[PDB]
Amino acid sequence: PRQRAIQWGEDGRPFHYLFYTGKQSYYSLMHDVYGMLLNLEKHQVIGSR
Amino acid sequence: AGSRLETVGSIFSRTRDLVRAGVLKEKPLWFDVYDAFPPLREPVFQRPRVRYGKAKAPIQDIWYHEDRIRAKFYSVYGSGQRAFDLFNPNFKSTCQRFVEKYTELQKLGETDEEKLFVETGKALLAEGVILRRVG
Amino acid sequence: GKATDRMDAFRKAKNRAVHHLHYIERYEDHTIFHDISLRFKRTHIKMKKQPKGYGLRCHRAIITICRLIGIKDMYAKVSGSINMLS
Amino acid sequence: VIPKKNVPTSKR
Amino acid sequence: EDSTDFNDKILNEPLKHSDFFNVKELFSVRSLFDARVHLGHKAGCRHRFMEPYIFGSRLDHDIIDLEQTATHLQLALNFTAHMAYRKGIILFISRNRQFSYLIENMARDCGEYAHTRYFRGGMLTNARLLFGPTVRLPDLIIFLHTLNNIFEPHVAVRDAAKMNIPTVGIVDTNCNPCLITYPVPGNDDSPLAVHLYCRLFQTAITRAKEKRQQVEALYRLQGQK
Amino acid sequence: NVESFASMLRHSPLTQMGPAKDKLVIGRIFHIVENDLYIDFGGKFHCVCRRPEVDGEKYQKGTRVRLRLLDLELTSRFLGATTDTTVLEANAVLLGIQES
Amino acid sequence: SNEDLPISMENPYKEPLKKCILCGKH
Ligand code: FES
Ligand SMILES: [Mg+2]
Repeated sequence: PRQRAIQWGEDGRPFHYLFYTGKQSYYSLMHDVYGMLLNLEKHQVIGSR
Repeated sequence: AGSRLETVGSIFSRTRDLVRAGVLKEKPLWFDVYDAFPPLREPVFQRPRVRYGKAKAPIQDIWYHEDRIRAKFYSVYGSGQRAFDLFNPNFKSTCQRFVEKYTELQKLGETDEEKLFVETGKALLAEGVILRRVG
Repeated sequence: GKATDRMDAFRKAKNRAVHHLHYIERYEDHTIFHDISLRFKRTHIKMKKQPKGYGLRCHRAIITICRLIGIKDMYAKVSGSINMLS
Repeated sequence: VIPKKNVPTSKR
Repeated sequence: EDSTDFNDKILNEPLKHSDFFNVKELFSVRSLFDARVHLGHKAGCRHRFMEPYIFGSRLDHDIIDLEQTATHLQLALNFTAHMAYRKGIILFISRNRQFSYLIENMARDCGEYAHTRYFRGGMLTNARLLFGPTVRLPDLIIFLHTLNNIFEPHVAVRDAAKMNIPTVGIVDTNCNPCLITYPVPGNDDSPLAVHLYCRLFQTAITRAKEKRQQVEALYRLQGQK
Repeated sequence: NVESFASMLRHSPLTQMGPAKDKLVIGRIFHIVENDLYIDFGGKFHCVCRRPEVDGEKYQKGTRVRLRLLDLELTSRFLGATTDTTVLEANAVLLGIQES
Repeated sequence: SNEDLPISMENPYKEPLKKCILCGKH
């Protein structure tokens, strides 16, 4: 099975700024999607599931 | 083995004491910074209580002498049809322009209130200001 | 400590207790600094500062706790509800 | 002597 | 032999100066006033423990005394800078969803951490189970909003005190500052106020990290020769 | 000769305005959700106004508008509550667009 | 001391109390 690698270095500092949420991968994705929706505003089926 | 009794003293006192007792082998990274530059109030838990009987909060209402002039101006002439621009830190409304003229004439020695108010309206009309009385 | 088995309750209580340690000030490392009289719920505890050699003349549980703190000389009287947790 | 805890047995 | 000199020239030297990072140059009572930091909630929402910090009520709207905010902000920024200098883990916490994106970006930009999401029970008090026995917890928690979305204190305020982590917190007139180590009375709602706070902490943290590298680099160059 | 906070507060437009009820103010649209316009007008809290039926497309992010203020903060204490409930928004009526 | 400090006084903007349609009438 896929194992997530160690999330902090020898000094103990986590690599990801969203580590302490416990869901850094999920919330980093929501952060990226929310950021894209913002940039659009500033600028402005059958075969897929 | 830091103590989790957050309602007993403060993080500084609990940390300082366990360091003396030898329970904590090393001081935390923040302890020396807190000691050198402590807060104004030591962060000690307190239970908030409702006031009873004749106890009142010590907060006072903020009032100024010019508020009396502003209250009368809004009663007599209403709010100006000009729109407030609260983003401009130096914005002056018709009421503030009225208040400043009212203050100038008061410093010229006039002391009557009803007379000092009518002369102010005339001065602004001479300057081209629109003062539509509400009634 | 709570558990179905007694040995598990012992483990939980004692391991948790070290995370909720108080520091108790002692006069000359043997007694309290002043007489302490307080009520906790319905349990009244009156404690008296004592000189060296007086020993622990207190409720047996207070004796046990005082040896863990390091108090050697104190008088205490418990009145009202005698509840171990209170 | 409370029997000492043994986490290793059920370790994944 | 060489460690005592290291810790003395690098870790103990900044602690002998009242403003080692010059954080007083970052703000002024005027800069705070333009950001609307003095604006508090209505008197009916006032928390009793905030009365000492309230200048007064202007037509039933509480006004925060910026003279006190200025002194409290100096202490909080100074503390925050010293902790960043010492390479502490700084965690920003706020549940105000209007500013979640802004705060998460500010944390990433300064090289720190943000928790703007739902706070799950035990992130701090049960971290070893959730993250692992070797997990390092934050050395400083900065609250830009100390209340959760039901207008109660964020659970992390209580749990930060339980874990003996110092807290910096913006405390509005409806907040409880008793357990916040370095409270800063100020408006937490206005976008101009919140943006200002993020700039000040971001700048304080970034400056302290650059200062740490300058001192270390100099201490090494001089050590060889 | 550093200006004091008491001086800033006395001479601020928000202090000079007095009561906010029935006061015309200029706002700026900073966020839009469907036909909900979030308008900042210099106070602590923004107001939320529905897009007007006439010239609805003229109301965009950054568009400056005219408002008639009702309350700077909507708050009320309800039966059994120890503190006032606040919705964290101002009450205002959107009149139209401000033009030069 | 300082001229810009607030002064103690009664609310100048206070609205007159509302009256019933029969207030003052027999
Ligand atoms: S309000 Fe009814 S008699 Fe005055
Ligand atoms: Mg607030």
